Amino acid sequence: MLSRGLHEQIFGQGGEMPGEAAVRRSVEHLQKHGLWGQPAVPLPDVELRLPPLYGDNLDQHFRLLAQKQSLPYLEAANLLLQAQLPPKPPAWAWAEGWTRYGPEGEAVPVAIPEERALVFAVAVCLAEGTCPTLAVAISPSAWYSWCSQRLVEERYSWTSQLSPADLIPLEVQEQLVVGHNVSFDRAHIREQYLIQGSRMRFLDTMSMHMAISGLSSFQRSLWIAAKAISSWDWLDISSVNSLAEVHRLYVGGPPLEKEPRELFVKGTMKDIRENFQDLMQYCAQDVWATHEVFQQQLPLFLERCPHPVTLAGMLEMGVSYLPVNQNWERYLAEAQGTYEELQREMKKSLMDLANDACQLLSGERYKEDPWLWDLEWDLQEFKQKKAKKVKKEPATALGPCSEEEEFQQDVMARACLQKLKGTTELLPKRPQHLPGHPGWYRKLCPRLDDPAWTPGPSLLSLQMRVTPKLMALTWDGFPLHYSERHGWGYLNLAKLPTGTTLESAGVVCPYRAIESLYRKHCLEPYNDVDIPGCWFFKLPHKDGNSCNVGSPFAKDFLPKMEDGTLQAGPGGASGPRALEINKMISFWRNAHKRISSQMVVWLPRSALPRAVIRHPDYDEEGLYGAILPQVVTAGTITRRAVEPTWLTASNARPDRVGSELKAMVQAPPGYTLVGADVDSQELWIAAVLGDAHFAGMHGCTAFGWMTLQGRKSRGTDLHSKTATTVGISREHAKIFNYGRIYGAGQPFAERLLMQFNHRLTQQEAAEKAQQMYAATKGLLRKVQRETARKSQWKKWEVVAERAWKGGTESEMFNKLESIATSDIPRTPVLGCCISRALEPSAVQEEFMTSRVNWVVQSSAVDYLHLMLVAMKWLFEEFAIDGRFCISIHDEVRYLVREEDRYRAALALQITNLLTRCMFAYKLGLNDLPQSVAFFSAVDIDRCLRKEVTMDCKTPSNPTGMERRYGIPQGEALDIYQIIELTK
Amino acid sequence: ALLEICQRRHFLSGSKQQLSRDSLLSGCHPGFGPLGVELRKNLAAEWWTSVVVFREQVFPVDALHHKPGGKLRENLLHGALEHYVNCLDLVNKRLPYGLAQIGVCFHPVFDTKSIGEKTEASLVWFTPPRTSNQWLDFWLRHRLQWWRKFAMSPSNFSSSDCQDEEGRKGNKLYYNFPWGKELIETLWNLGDHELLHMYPGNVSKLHGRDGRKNVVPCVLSVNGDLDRGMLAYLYDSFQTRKKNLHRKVLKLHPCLAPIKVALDVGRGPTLELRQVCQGLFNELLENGISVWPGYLETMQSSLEQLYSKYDEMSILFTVLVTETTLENGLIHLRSRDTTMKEMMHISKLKDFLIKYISSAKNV
Amino acid sequence: EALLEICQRRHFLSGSKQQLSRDSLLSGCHPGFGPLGVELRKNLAAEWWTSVVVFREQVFPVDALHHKPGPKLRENLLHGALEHYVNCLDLVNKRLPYGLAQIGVCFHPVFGVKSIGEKTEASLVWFTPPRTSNQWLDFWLRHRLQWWRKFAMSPSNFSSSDCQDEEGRKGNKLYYNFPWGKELIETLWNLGDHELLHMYPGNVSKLHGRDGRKNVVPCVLSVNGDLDRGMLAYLYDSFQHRKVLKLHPCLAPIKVALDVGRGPTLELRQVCQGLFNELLENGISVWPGYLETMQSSLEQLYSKYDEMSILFTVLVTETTLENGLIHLRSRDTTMKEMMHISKLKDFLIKYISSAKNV
DNA sequence: GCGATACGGCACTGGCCCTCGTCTT
DNA sequence: AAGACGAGGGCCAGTGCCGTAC
Ligand SMILES: Nc1ccn([C@H]2C[C@H](O)[C@@H](COP(=O)(O)OP(=O)(O)OP(=O)(O)O)O2)c(=O)n1
Ligand SMILES: [Mg+2]
Ligand SMILES: [Mg+2]
Repeated sequence: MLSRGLHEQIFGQGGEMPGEAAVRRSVEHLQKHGLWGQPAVPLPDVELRLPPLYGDNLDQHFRLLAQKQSLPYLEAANLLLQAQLPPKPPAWAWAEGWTRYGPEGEAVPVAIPEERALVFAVAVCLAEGTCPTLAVAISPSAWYSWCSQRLVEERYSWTSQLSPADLIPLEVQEQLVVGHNVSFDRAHIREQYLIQGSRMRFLDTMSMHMAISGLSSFQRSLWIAAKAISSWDWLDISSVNSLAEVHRLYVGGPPLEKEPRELFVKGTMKDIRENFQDLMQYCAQDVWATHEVFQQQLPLFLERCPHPVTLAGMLEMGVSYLPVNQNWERYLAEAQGTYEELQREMKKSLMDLANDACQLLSGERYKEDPWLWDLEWDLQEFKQKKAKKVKKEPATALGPCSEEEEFQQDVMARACLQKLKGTTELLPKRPQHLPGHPGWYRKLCPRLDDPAWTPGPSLLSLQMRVTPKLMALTWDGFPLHYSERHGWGYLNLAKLPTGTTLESAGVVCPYRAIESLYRKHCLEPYNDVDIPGCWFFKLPHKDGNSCNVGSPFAKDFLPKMEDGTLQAGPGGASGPRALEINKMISFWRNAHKRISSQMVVWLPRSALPRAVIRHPDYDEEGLYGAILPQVVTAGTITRRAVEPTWLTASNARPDRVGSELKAMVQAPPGYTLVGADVDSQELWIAAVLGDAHFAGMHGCTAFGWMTLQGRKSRGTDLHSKTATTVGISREHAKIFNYGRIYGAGQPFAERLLMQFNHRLTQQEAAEKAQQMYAATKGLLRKVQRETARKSQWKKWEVVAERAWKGGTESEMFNKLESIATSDIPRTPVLGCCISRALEPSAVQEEFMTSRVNWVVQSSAVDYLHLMLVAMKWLFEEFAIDGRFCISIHDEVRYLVREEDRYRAALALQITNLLTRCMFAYKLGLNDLPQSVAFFSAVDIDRCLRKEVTMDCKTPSNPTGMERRYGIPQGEALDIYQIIELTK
Repeated sequence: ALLEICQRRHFLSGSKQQLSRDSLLSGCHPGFGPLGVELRKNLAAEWWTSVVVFREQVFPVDALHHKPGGKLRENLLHGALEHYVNCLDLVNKRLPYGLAQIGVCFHPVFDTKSIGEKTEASLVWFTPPRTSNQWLDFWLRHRLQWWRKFAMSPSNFSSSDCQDEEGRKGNKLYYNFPWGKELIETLWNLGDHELLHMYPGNVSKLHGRDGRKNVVPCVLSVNGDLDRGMLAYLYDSFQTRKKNLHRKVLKLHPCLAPIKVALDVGRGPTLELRQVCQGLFNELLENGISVWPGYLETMQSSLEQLYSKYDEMSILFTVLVTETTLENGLIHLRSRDTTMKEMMHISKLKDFLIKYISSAKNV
Repeated sequence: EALLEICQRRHFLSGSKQQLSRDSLLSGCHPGFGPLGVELRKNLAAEWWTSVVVFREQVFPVDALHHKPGPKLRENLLHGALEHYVNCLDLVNKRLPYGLAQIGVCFHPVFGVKSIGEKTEASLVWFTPPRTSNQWLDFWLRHRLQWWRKFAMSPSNFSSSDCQDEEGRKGNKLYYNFPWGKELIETLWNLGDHELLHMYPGNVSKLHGRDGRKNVVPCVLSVNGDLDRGMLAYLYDSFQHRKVLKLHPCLAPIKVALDVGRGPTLELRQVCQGLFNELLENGISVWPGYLETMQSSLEQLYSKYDEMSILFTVLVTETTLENGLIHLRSRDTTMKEMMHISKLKDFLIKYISSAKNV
């Protein structure tokens, strides 16, 4: 009720828009495809009084919302644009706080630069960071320079107080702060860490550059290489995200000089004061260049991104807020402890193996070792120069008692010892590494004159290249090896020749111990090359490899390590345990710097909600604080968020060490976070782009009908329907599908599905070939399919027809290619044109995949922005405290309070409904299916995580530590209306 | 189960043949050799460092071996419990606070009528009821961490979570001997029962300031058998397939290793400026590093003999003084972990040893 | 006197009200020991083991059982050392005279009913040829006397007496003047092989060690010192309106203590924790009085730290959070000094190392 | 014709450059 | 006695492979 999926809506009375011919085509298509076995399972319709609409459509609704949200900031931006500039001061004031430079650059001591808008770039001495040290900010009126409290030499104690720069004005509109990577500067703002607030938003020239004239990483690689027929035309129309480069692009003036000494990151606080004036000058140059860049970008961005939803969305997407406490510090300590322990064990075992294998140097018995014969095995004993002389060999030159009368003979032997000691020093010069030990052992040791010297062979690894060959047995074979690739593995007769000969002089090789090892292995070039395992003699060549890259070292083959082949020796379960240890510390190894240095400011009891103090939590002399994620508003592509740490934050896995990082963001007492993850966005996006193209309805496609048919709760989604084939649930099937939409390469899908399902390649190939039915078919000498009914002809001039390309049957890649063909905007809907570097006008373009992905992911990001502005609209309109946003692409979580959580979740549901209805309206019809209108899962709890139930590794007991639980949602939240008076 | 000969030959234990696993696990052994009591000495010292010194609120306690009112003490927990009030006074009633003591305890054993003694290191941790379990898990992880280091294969040391007959939580620590796991340390949470029974009159002298309020202390307790632990490290030090070549050597941690370095005389014979060995000797012992003297000898044999002799004594390094070193000043050095000849300078050798041990204490 | 009371309030001895007398202290009966006394005994025993490890050629440490092997508690620390003689013979390779040192808690009956007292004694059993036993006994006499003399505030307080009998041909006993009465502190006897020939007959062919191509059953030197009586000795040796115990720097249990002066601030505790860790990193016992909680007075605090024999007291004011300067205060001179916090470790270490002389 | 957008890590390496050594004038 | 070629080690950026998220 009706039309195979719709709800009670007041978003337009008319309407059909029947398209009887089109729906006959669609029905016939879906019959021959064929799907005509409807389950007839109507989802429970919801009857609630919707929030007031402003008319006429929801388009003007979101437009007026986005405009009324971004109007003051646009005004401030315009104030920055028409700003007439007063020149830089002749000298910078060496005074704490802000210094205003107005007429002739006079120094006027100010606490807070009262301005509507300003550019900003903070400085911070990395030597003892991360506390601000300098800052410069220009305004449409005059100049400003902020100096930190680091003007007096003291023995400071840094617990990250409210020492960051003060920028906001007190009440008892309003603000806009622009800057290159403005999030970093925002992180150094005093009033941004407060639980409440804030009016001040931020605009990023880097993100804006990315929106206007951005380029992919693959482009960045060959862009900087400038130092594929028409692939170099966009080279001068775009640039990298660097400030100097983006200024050279948008301003095109003289090249701005950068600090040659890198004093802020390389030097101490001492050499900063010595060059204070110069550093201040450089900072001023930075804020000036950024000012210019902004001035030239704002109208360009306004042109390229005309819809205000993108603007306001980018405004709210830049003020993220992560509340934390002492549990953060405890987390750091415990995680680093566990990491150091596991690393200690691993390095202990490996250095043990490296110690007990060092003994077979005497005498020349290392050649017999089938693993250790490539390396050095050097024996050095240098050196000395003659000074003593002459002409005599220096190489050869039971009594019971109780005497003590020679009391001071000990000081005689002591004096002789010292006098002997002091004479040898001028014989050697510089202390070299231990020459007695072999070279492989030398390299595997820390230098003697190193401040971080540890005894024995350190620097063992995991993932080094010496140590795995040092101990491991190799796939039913003798040796491992490396050259262009390590020991081959994972990611009509064929024959090859053999050859053995002797010349010299080259390292001896042994091929018997290998065969004998194989004998011992089976005691329990050809043949045995395809499925079994063996090693030849010399060559070296492929002779039976599947992967085209190699893998040093086998670090994710636990199922191939815990099934016999392959194993290690000596010995036992040491191998799989070592792999386990590696897998445990894999995350924290490549992240610990980003989380340990992840700064955080603590707000004292003087500046926190007293209503939270009233709440029965303090907690026991506990410290409350927060950290702003420091997120670049728009990083390619499409204008997605970019953040070094939190966007690549691992999930709740009981295997990884720091896997609790996601769930360490704990809400303050009285507060709780409510969020949701769109399920699913890009899939339904491609679906809609298909059905809306084919006809009017949403279920008029072979692919688009299955997307809006499944429910995750006690049911089966499309991903889940592909995962139960079988099939692997569920993220893997997601990778397979989303990989299929953007290029289901036969070998890619092959080794992928084969990697995930773990079976034999033939049956797998059958499965792929069956699943390859979706992209089929497609289009002098050519592919045997054209617009003509048959390809065969004689002297038939048809160069005018070879201009159409389109797949057939199930999928709708034709529409994505249709958006990928237009030489102009290519923006659906909304609605923002990207990259002067990918716009096919004056581009070859050969960047197709990136642009299909651009289209769908753009729809995803505009979905994100729509969600942001929608959530913001009914959060200020109604009494829902806590408007702070924390978004991760698909997912988005707000920091609400315990008494306004269900209404906030209701706001999330309304938001999702309105956004889906927007995507439906931009293509028609305004009508939308049932199992896609509302969210299925709304997370509501203290710390943010994935599933409502959460286990972890390091703390071992989650609720053991001061925690709570989560709640699935749901249908029970659809009883609390947006009005304050509920329950 | 054949390293015992290495323990007899090189006295880390008694030369008596009757040293069964039962006689070693009961404490009815005739005693430990000098190298053994030295190993246990460094072990107990390493305990005292990583339990008492670095952690504040922990003070040494001296419990007697008997009672004023014949059988001796079974555990040195109660003797430390008797010292609760004064130690409360020296901490200004600031709990959590602990009392630590390493003393030999006497256990009655019916051999299937005798009594066996064994050195035990005990810490009694007086902690508020609000945070009892937290401190229990704390000490669990930390003790287990302390025992899982110094080991060549930390996998052998395990922990077992167990409850009492009434319901009191507790944790045991095991070491995986070649014949199975064996108890080496125990951690229990005593719900202020014994303290209540010891002071029935005025319980006001038991109240400890938890913070904003004075509460009755819950008595955490950790007791570690250092004899079974010394034997555990003794077994762990010794080596196991397709190595193709084997040498008898036990790999003890450089921190707890009985004899650190071994000084000898090479080439040999050389008279009579050999008094420099005395210099290096006193210089070495002055820095607190163990040095075995290879002066008066009957061998006069293959170097492999005394090299293996030192490897059986877990000696870290073998410093060799020869007449060429008497000329220039560069003595020989053979490491234990990696049997390899290496040249070095004298004071450089001293500082190398000090830095070696000190860094071995670290990561 | 007024010394036994400042050992109760400063936790050198255990809490007692009737068994606090000098007679009950000299007796093994206790009221055990306080943390300060325990650390003092540990340092004393450490210096004891250090003053015999420098002794050439080689003396092996051992441990003896407490109860009876045949079913009782030990009185002396001789038998257990005599049981490990034949074994250590292998380790000394029968080459020369050699000794066995050990520190243990031996017992003795103290006299209603009669009880049992404990004492921690340090013994050294030196096996030496009969012809060179007396000379070595005199050697150990001098070395032990000097050992007591080094940490002594007065060498005249320690004395050495000579004696002999039909069972022991020559012996020496080290006394200590209190001066409420000279008391036994250490015994140095020259027992024959009769003690050893009683537990190994026969065939006594194992007992005789090589002595310059000569086989000879060794005479047994019995060193037996008391570390408890020695502890009390140095306690009475350190007692000097002032009431300050000037124990030896290398002997003092707690050698430094640091508090705060400025009103209770977290930063002060941070700095103090820093100095705490730094000093403990180099093996320097530091008393934490910065906890604190009130920091009432300075004079009574100094009195407390002087009754605990603390070498130096450190004060971390608010100026330290600017210039790094810290308020040092000596004990032997009571000079209120000021020095940078960075140069404190080196100063204390150099000061302790400067007390290393004989 | 095609995984896509990021984000970082460590292991290894050829190259610039100072330092010490050593042969050469 | 001064000057020039040569060998060893630190600091640097570049590259290959692995690791996480959506
Ligand atoms: N390997 C991946 C993972 C994700 N995405 C894109 C496609 C998505 O639509 C978007 C969001 O990622 P999700 O993991 O949320 O994908 P789903 O929305 O389909 O999963 P769910 O239904 O659980 O929300 O990111 C992608 O392109 N490639
Ligand atoms: Mg999703
Ligand atoms: Mg997602």
